[PDB]
Amino acid sequence: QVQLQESGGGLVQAGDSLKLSCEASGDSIGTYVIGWFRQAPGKERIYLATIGRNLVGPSDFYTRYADSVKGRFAVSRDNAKNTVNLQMNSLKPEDTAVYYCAAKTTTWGGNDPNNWNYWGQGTQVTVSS
Repeated sequence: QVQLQESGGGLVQAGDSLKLSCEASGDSIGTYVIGWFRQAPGKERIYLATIGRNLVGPSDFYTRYADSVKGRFAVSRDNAKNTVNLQMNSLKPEDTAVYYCAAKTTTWGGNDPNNWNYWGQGTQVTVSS
């Protein structure tokens, strides 16, 4: 149903911000719940954030964040550009990882990388100091 491709990764310095994009092709990203995950070189793939497809207010879609990033990361939705973004602020070396976005069609499962329908290729983010 959807193809996802992340982009925006690169080498950044600690303390900087980076904005990642998860662009869909083949379908509209507007009817899929989108989630962000990242995986450090030898660690397990961990959940970062999810953004619903339903408006909660005029300009805000439902949104959830994992404890390790709540307050520093912000996920946003642009259906018009078939893109969901992940704004990452005050980066630390511990944020170095390959970042992935995934898509599912239900609200359930919650925060496990186990039950997502479609996955991106991953984009590398390296935070040095």
